[PDB]
Amino acid sequence: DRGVSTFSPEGRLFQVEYSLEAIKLGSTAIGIATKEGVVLGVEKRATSPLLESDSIEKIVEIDRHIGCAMSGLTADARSMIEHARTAAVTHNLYYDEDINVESLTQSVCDLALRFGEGASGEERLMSRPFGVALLIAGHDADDGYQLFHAEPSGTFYRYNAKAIGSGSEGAQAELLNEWHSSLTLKEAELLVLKILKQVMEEKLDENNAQLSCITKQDGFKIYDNEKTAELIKELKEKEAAE
Amino acid sequence: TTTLAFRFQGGIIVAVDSRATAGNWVASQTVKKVIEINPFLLGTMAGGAADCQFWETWLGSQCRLHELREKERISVAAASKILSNLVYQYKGAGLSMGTMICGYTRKEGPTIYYVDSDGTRLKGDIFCVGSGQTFAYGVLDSNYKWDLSVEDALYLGKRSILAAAHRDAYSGGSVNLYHVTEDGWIYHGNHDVGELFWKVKEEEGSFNNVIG
Amino acid sequence: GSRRYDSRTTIFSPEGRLYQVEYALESISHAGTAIGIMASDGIVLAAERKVTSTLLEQDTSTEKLYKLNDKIAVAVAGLTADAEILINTARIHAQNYLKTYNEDIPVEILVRRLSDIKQGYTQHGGLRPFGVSFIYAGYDDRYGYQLYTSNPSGNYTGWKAISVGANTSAAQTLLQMDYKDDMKVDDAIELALKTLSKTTDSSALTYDRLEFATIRKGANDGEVYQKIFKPQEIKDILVKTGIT
Amino acid sequence: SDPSSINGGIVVAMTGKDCVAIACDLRLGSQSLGVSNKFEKIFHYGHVFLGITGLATDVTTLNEMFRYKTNLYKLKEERAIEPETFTQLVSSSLYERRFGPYFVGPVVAGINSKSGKPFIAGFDLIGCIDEAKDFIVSGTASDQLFGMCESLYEPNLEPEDLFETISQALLNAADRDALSGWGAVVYIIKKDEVVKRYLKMRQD
Amino acid sequence: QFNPYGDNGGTILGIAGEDFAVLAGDTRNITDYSINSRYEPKVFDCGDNIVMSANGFAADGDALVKRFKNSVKWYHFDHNDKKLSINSAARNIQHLLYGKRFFPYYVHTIIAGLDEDGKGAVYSFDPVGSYEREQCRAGGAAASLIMPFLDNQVNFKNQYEPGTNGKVKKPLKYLSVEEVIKLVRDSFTSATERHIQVGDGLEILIVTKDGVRKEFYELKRD
Amino acid sequence: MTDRYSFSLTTFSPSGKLGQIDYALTAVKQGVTSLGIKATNGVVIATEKKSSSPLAMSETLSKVSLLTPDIGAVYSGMGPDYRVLVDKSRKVAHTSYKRIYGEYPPTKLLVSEVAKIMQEATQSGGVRPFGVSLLIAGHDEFNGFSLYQVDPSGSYFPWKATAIGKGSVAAKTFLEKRWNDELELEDAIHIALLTLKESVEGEFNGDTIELAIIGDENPDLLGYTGIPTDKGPRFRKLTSQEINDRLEAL
Amino acid sequence: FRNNYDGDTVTFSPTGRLFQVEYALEAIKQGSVTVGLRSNTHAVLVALKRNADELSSYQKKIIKCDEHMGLSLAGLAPDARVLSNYLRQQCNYSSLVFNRKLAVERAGHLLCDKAQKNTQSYGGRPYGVGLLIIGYDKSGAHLLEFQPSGNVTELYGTAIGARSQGAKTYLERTLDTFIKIDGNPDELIKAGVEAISQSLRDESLTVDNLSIAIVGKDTPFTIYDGEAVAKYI
Amino acid sequence: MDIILGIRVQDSVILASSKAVTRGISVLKDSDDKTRQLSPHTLMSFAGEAGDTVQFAEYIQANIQLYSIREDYELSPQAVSSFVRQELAKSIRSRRPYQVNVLIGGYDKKKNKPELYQIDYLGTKVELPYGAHGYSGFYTFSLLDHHYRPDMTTEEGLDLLKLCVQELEKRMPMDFKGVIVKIVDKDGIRQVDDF
Amino acid sequence: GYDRALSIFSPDGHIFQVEYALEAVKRGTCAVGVKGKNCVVLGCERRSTLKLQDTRITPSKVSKIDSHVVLSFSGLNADSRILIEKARVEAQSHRLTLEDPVTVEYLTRYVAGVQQRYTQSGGVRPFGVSTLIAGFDPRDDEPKLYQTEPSGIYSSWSAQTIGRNSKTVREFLEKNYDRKEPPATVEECVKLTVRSLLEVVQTGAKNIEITVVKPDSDIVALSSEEINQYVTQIEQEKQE
Repeated sequence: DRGVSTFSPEGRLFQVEYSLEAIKLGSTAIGIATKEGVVLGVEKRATSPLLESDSIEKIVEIDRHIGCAMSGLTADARSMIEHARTAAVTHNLYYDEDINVESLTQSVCDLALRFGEGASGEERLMSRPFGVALLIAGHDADDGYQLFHAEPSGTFYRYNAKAIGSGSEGAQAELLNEWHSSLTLKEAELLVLKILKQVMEEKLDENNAQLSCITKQDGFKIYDNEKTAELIKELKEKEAAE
Repeated sequence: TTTLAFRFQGGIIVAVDSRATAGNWVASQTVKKVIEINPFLLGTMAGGAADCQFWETWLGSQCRLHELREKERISVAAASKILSNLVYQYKGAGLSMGTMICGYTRKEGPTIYYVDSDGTRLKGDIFCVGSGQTFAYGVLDSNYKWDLSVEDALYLGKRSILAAAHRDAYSGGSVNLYHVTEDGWIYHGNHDVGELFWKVKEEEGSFNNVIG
Repeated sequence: GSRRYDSRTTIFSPEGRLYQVEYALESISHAGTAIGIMASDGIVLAAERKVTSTLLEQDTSTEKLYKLNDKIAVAVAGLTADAEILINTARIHAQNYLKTYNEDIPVEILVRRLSDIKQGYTQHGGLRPFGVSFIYAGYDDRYGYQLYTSNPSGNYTGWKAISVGANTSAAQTLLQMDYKDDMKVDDAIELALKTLSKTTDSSALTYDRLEFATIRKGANDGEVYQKIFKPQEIKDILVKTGIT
Repeated sequence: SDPSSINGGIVVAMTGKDCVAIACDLRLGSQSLGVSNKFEKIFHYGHVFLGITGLATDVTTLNEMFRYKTNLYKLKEERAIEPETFTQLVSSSLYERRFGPYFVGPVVAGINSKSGKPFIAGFDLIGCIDEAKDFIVSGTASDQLFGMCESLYEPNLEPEDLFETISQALLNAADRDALSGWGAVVYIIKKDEVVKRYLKMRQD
Repeated sequence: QFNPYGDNGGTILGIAGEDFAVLAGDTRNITDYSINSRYEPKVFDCGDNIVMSANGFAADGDALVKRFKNSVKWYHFDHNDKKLSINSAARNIQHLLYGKRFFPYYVHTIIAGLDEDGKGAVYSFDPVGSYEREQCRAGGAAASLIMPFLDNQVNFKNQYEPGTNGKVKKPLKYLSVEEVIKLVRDSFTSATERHIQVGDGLEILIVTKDGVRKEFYELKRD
Repeated sequence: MTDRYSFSLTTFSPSGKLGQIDYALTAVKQGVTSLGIKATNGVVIATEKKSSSPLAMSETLSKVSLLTPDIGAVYSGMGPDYRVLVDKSRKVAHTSYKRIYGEYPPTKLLVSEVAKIMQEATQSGGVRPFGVSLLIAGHDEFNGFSLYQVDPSGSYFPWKATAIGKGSVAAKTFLEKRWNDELELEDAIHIALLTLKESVEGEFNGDTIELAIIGDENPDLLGYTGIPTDKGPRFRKLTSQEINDRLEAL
Repeated sequence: FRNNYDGDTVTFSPTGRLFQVEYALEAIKQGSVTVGLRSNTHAVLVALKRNADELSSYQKKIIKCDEHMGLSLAGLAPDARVLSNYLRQQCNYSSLVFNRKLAVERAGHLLCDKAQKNTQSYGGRPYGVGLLIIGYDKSGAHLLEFQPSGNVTELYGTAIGARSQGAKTYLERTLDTFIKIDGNPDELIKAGVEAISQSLRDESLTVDNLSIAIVGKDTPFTIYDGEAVAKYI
Repeated sequence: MDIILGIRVQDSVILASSKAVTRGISVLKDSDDKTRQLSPHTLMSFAGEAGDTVQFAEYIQANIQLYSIREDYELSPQAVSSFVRQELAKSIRSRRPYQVNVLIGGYDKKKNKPELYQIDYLGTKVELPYGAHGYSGFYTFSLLDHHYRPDMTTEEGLDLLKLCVQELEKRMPMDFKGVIVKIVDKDGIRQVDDF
Repeated sequence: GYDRALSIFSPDGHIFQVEYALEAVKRGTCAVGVKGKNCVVLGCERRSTLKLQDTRITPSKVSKIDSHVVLSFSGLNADSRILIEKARVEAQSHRLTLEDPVTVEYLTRYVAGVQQRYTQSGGVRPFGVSTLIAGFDPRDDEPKLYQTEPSGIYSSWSAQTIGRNSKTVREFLEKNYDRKEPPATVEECVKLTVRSLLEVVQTGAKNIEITVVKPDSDIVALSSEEINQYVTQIEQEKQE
C-alpha cells in the first residue's frame, strides 16, 4: 500500500492532489476585493428546517484587520484558525504592530505540510494535510485591501476576486465578466449577492446567507441578519428596474 | 513609588506617581507606571519594574486571545487569575510583582484585584502599593465615601499622591489620573508635583510646616 | 518497510464494525463456562474447567477464581495467560484507592478502571485486543451485592445473573425460567450446579471439574467473608443437592 | 532540632516463654504543646505487630506503605506475611529512600506460627536490623528504657508476669521524660489471642 | 569561583531633537586602572536609521548588538523588507534583554532614530528588561555627571523668566542640530576633568532623515 | 537504524485462536521427550540428550538447569529460546523477590514471573512467541513439593506427573496407570527411566540420559558449616556413574 | 503504467535506478522556465513567472537569500520554502562564528548533503524542486544547478523547467560571447532575456510576468520587478 | 499570624477564621474570608504562608468536585481528610514545600456524626473534639479543657466560642479584627453573622 | 511509536475512516433531543431485549458533565466513556482558571475538538460516537442543544435525533414541532418527545428513559411510574 509521502509518476504528492477534490465538495465562498474594502459571502447551506441556521459559522475574525472564509471539510479549519490567531497575536506582542496580510497567510501555508509517518523527534502532526481551503481577507496600511487564497497545495496567490466551493466553475465565469477596478463597497455587496444566487441550490433569504466586509475605519464586521435582509430586498429591485 | 486605586460611585480612580530611582541617583522622572493592558483594563507597575512591565503586556495578549475564541469581553475576575497562575510557577526564582488589575464590567460592577508575587490574589475596595503607601492611606481613609462627586474624587486622588510625594523620598515627579468608566479608561492628564504644591497650599490652607 | 507486514488491528470494516474485537468474542466462546448468580444475601461464582484428566492435580488449582481484595472476586473466561496480567493491574489500582482514601474501593470504580484498559488497545497502539471476559462479584455498602460483566470491547453492565463462555445463550435461558428475587444463598447454590449440569459437554458432572466460591454476609458484625471452597466441601455439596 | 524530637514517642518490646509484649505511649506533641492523646503508634498486619516512633508524618506514611505490601503479598502467595520475611521487608523499603530517609525507629514483634518461636527486631533510620532476643527499644527516651529493661528483664517469663515487667519499664521511663506522657498501650500477644490493655498513668 | 561580570567604564548620551537624534559615547575602554584602548567604538549603525549602544560590560554589550542586527535581517526576510521602525525595535530589544532573566545581560542600552511622524526618539533600557521613551537619557559610569547639566540646558528646569519672580516658567525653544553638537561637546570636556573614565575621544552619530553621519573629536589623553 | 515495528504480529484468526500460539505449540511437540514425576518426598525430572554429531561433546550442554537452589527446570522445543529464558528467569527472581523479601521465591510465585515473560511475547510488538514449554519442579516451605508446566501461551497448571515432546502421547498414557499416591523418590526414579527408555531409540548410556531430582537438602554442598539455620540445596543433578546404577536396576 | 518499485525510497529496481528520485525529477519538467548565466563579474537570473488565471497575481520565483546570494525555484513551492530557509540560516551561521561570507561552492555541498539524508531513510518525501543558486564571493561569480537527486554542479549557464531546452541551446552557441562581457552589467542582462524568449511557447514577455536578479563585484543581490524590468524587455 | 479555631459539639462543627490579611506594614483587608466550601457538607478552613494557601485550597477543591460528578456521590469527611493529608505529604519531599495548615469540619451523612480533623503542614492528621493552630492555639486549649462538655447543644457552643475570642483579644500582640463563624450541620452550611 | 497514517483521503475526496465511523453511529440505539419553552428533554432507547438485568446499577445513556450540562450519546458504548472523562475534566479546569461554570457552547467546542484531533493523530482510529450536549448557561434560561459527530463539526438544533431509525423520528419532528412556538410548558414537551419515540420503539414502558433538565441546575429523571402514566395517556389520547 502507498505511503503518504509517495509521488505519482507525474511528480505530484497523491494526498495533496486528492485533497483538492475535497474542496470541490464544500459549500460556496465568494470574495470580491475593491479599493474600499473586501466583501465575503457564503452559502450557509442548512441541512434541515430543525437545524438552527444561526449557529453555523463560516466567517470568523482573526484580528480586527484580518477576516477568514472557509470551504471544504470545515472542522479541519478549527486547527488552522487557532494557529493563525496565535501567529497574528504573538506577532503583535513581539513587534508592536499588526502583521501584514501577506506575511500571515504564508505562516499558515508552512504549517500545512506536516504529514508523514514520523522520523526521530520531529513533529508530524497530521496523517494527511488540512482538508480545507481558506480565503484570508484583510487590510494593512502598506498595500490597502488584499485578498488571498491559501490552498493545502502549500501555495497562495493574491487574487482580485476568487470563488471556491461547489459552484466554483460557474461562479468564477461570472466574475471574469463583471469585475473591474472601479467597484465601490455597496456595489460589490449586491454583486456578491447576485453571484451567490446563480450558484445557490436553495431560495435566497436572510437566514441562510451571510455577508461580511472589512474597512479600515470600522475593522472586520459580520453583518447581522437585519442588515442582510435589506440588501436582499435591494437585489430584487435592480432586476425589476430592467 | 506610590500608586493607589479606589472604587467609588462612578467607577475607579487610578492615580500613580512617576519617579523611578536607583538608590540616591534618580534614574528618570517620567515613567508611565500605568500600563494599558487593553481598552478596558489598567495595570499598575510597582516594585521590580521589569517583571511588571513585561508580564502585563503578555497579559494583554491573553485577554485579546480569549476575546476572539469566546467572542465576549473578559471578566476582571478572569484577568487577574490568569496572572497569579503565571507568577506562581516562577515563585522563588526571584521576581517582584505588585499590581492592581482594574476594570469595570456590567455584571461585576467596578472591581479591583491586587496580584502579588507571593501568589496573593485579593479583591478589594481601596488599595495602595509602594513605599509611600502609608501616607496615601491616611488622606484617603478620612475623606473616602462610597457616594462622591466625580470632581471631588479626581481631586481626592490627586491629593493622595501629593501627600505621599511630600513625605516619602522616592515618590515625587508627576501625578497621573485615570477615570475608568464603563466605556473604558479616560486619561485625565499629567500634573507636575512642584507646581501643584503651591496651588494646593493656596486653595485649602493645608501644609504649614513648609514656609513657601 | 514496516507497512507491508502490518495487520492493522484498529481500522473500521466497510460497515462500521471492528473485526478484531469480534474475533476476540469468538475465542471466548470456546473456553470453559462460568456462571454467577445474585441472591439477596450473597453471590455464587461457579466455573467449569476446560481440563479434566486425572494426572492433573485440580485440587489446589485455581485458574477461574481470583480475589482482588477482601471484597471483590472475579471469574475468568478466555485466555488464562492474558487474564493474570489485568488482574495485577486491578489488584494494584484497588489498593491505591485504599491508600489514598482509607476506605475500601467501590465496586463501580474498580470495574470502570479495567474496562478502559481494554478499550485502550482498540483505540490506538496497533496491539491485538485482549482475549478475556470477566465476571466481577463484589460487595459494597452503597448498593449491597453487585454483579458486573465486562467483555473485550470494554462495555460493562450490571446483571442479576449472567454467564460467559460456552453456550452463553443456552445457559441464560435455563436461568431465566427459574430465578426469583426472594432467593437465599442456599437456593442459589442449587440453581447454579443444576444449570451447569444441563450444559456440560460430558453427561457426568464431577466434583473435580468444578470450581466454586461464594460471598456471604453470614460473617459476624455486618461483614462479608469470601470463601473459595476446598475440594471436600464441593464434594459434599454435590451429594447434598442431589446432582449425583 | 532533630526530626525525632519534634513529635516524640517511645516503643518497647520484650519476649517471654512463648509470647511477646509490645507497648507505647499515646501522646502526640508539637514540641511543648500537647495536641492529642489518641494517636496510636502500633499497627498490625495479620499476626505481625509493628511499632513506629519518630516524626509523626512518617509514621502515617509508613503505615499506609506497609499495609500496601502485606495486602499485595497476601493475595499473591495465599498465606499471611511471616515475621522473618517482614523484617527483611521493612528494611528494604527504608533503604531505597536512602538519602533523606524517614525519621523513624520501627520495631517488629510477632510470634511465628510456623516454629512457635517468639521473635522481635528493631530498626533505625537508614535500615539497620537490630537482632535481639531480650528486648528492643526506640524513640526519644531510648536511653531511659535501656536502663529499666536491663535490670528488670529475665529470660522466660510467663504471659501473666511479663505484663507486670513491661508496664514498669514503660511507665517509669515515660514519667522521667518531657516529650512522652499520656496513656499507654500494652499488647500481650499470645499464640492465639491478643489482649490489649490501657494503663492508668500520670496525665501531667 | 568565577565572577562573570566585568566592567569597562565608558559613558553614552542620547538627545532627541525635532527631526534628528544624536547618540554619542566616549571611545576609552578600561579595566580597573589600566587603559586598554584609546579607540574602540561603541555606537553602531544597525541599518534602517537605528543607532544602538549598549555600554557597561563590553563582552555582554557586543553580544547584545550582534543578536539585534541578527533580528533586523530576519525582520526583512519574513515581512518582505518592511523597515523596522524605531517604535517596533524597542519592544523587540525588550524581548532579547528579558530572554535571559536568571543570568542576565549586565548592560545599559540606548537606541535612537526617527519614529513614524519624523521626530527624534530615544529609548532607554534597563538590564533586567523594562524600557521607557525619553527626551534625554545618559548611561554608563559618568551618567550622574552629565544628566543634571542637560536638564538645565534643554528642558530649562528650575529656571524662571526674569522679572516675573518665579510666576512664569522660562519659554522653551526647539534645538538645531548645530546647537546640540556644541552641547554634547561641552558636556564631555567637563566630564573628563572630574571623572577618571572619560576621554581619549568622543564619537557622535547623528541620525537625520537623510541617513547617519559620523563625527569624531579629540578629547584629552589623560 | 530505527525500530518501526510496534504492531502485533500475533492477531486473532477469524475463528478465534491466536495463529502464532497455535503454531508455536506444534514446535513444542517436535522437541525431544521430557517428563517429570512427583512423589511425597521429592520430584524427578528427566530428559534425553540429543547429539549433533559423535564429535560434539554433550556434557558441556546443560539441558537441565537450576533457577534457584530449590527450583529446577527442563524444556522441550527450541534450544536457543530456552537459554535466554533461563537467564531472564534468574534475574526476575532475584530482583523482584530475593532482595526485597530475603528468602528465595516460592514455587507458585516464580512460575508467575516466568509466565509474564511468555505472555508479553505476543501482546508486545515486533516479537513472536517463545518456541518452548517448560516443566518447573520446586519446593517451598508451606505447600511441600509441586510440579508445574508453563506453555508458550502463558497458561500454567499443577500436575502430579506429565510429559511433553514427541513421545508425549505415549508417555502420559503409561504414567496415568503407573502413578500412585505413596511413592518414594527412589521408586519414582525407576518409573522415570522405564518410560523414557521406550521413547529414546538412540543409545541409552547413562552418559546420555540426564536425570535430576529436587529431593532433600545436602549438608555437603552447602560449602560452609557452623550455621544450623541454613540448609543445603534441594536440587541435585546426578553424575553419570550414579545413573548407570539405576539402569542395571531395571 | 505505474511500476512495481514505486513504494518507499528504500527500494532499488533490478535495473539499478531509484524510481522515487526520478519521479521527483519530473516535478522540475512541469515548473516554469528559468534561465541563469554568469560572466566573470556578474551572475544573472531571468525567470518567467506564472499566474494561475486572469484575476490571479503572479507567483514569486526569486528568493533573496542574503545580500550576496540568491536562488530561483522551479517545481513545488513548499519544498523550496524549506531549502531556501535552510541556506539563510547556514549563511548566518558562517557570519556569526567565522565572520566569513559563505563561499558559494561550499553552500552547494551543504544543500546537497541535506537532500541526500532524506532519500536514504524510510519515510521522507524527496525534495521536488530544482534551484539555481547564483552569488559573488572572494573567488568571483558562481552559478550552481541543484538537482533533487542532490547532485550539485558548477556551470557557465543553464536553465530548468518546461521547455528549457530551447534556451539551453541558445546558451551553447553564444557561450563564447557573453562569457567575456566583464565590467558591463547591462549587456549581460540583455543576453539572458533573449535566452528565455527561445523557450516560450507563445506566452509573450510582459512587464508583470518577468523577474530579473543580478549580483556582482559591487552590487548587492537585488530583484527587479514590475516597472523596473520595462527597460529590459 | 492567623487564627483558625474548630469546636465540635453534639451535631455541628463550628469553624472560625480571622477577617484580617496583613502583608508587611499595612493591614490590607478586614473582610477577607479564609475558608472554602469543598462540598455541600464539608467546610475547610486554611491558614499559613502568604500566597501559597489560596493556590493549595483551590487545588484540593477541584479534585473533590471532580469526584462528586464522576461517581455522583458525596465523599465522607473521613475520606476527604485522608486525601488532603496525602497531598501535603507529597509536597514536603518535592522541590517546593507548601506551608499550609487546615481544619476540615464535616457532617458525615452515613453515620449521622459531626467530625473534625486537624492536619498540620507536615502531614499529620488527628481527629479531635477541638483544635487550633499557630500561637492562637496556645491561648484557647486551656478554656476548652475546662468548659467543654461533649453533650453541648449548638447554641451553647457558640457561647463558648464568644469566650475563646474574648481571651484572644486580650492577650495576642496582633490585631485580627473579629471572626467569621460558620456552622456545618445536617441542613448544609450557614454563617451566623454574630461573632 | 506506532504512527501509521490510518486516515487518508481517497480519490473521491472523502476520508474512508470517517465514513466508516459515521456508519457505526447508525446501528446505535436511538436518542432524541427537543427543547421546550424553558427546558430540554433528552429521550433515549434502552435495549430491553435483555432480561435478568438490574437497572439500579447499570450506566444510563445520560451522563452529567457538570451540574447544568448533560450529555447523551449514540454509538459504541465503550468508546463513549472516553469523551465523558475528558469532558468532566474540562468542566472543572475551566472553573479553576477563569471562574464561572462552562457555557454549553464552550463545553461542546472542547468535546467536538477532541473527536476532530483523533482524525489526524497517526496511530489512532476515529471515535464511533455522536453526542447531544444539552443544558442551560449559568445565570440564563435560554435552552441550548448541540450535536457533535466524528467529523468534528458541531451545530445547534431546535430538535434532533441520532442513531437507528433516525429518519423516521426526524420526519415526525418536522411535522409536530413548530419552530416559532415551542411546547408550551415542561409537561407538553415531554409529551412531544415520548410520542415521537413510540413510533420506532413499538412500545414498552420500560424501554423508554426520559431525563428533563431545567434552568438553575435542576436535573431530574422521570421515574418508571411517571413514564408509564405518560405513555398510557398518549396511547389513550391517541387511541381515543
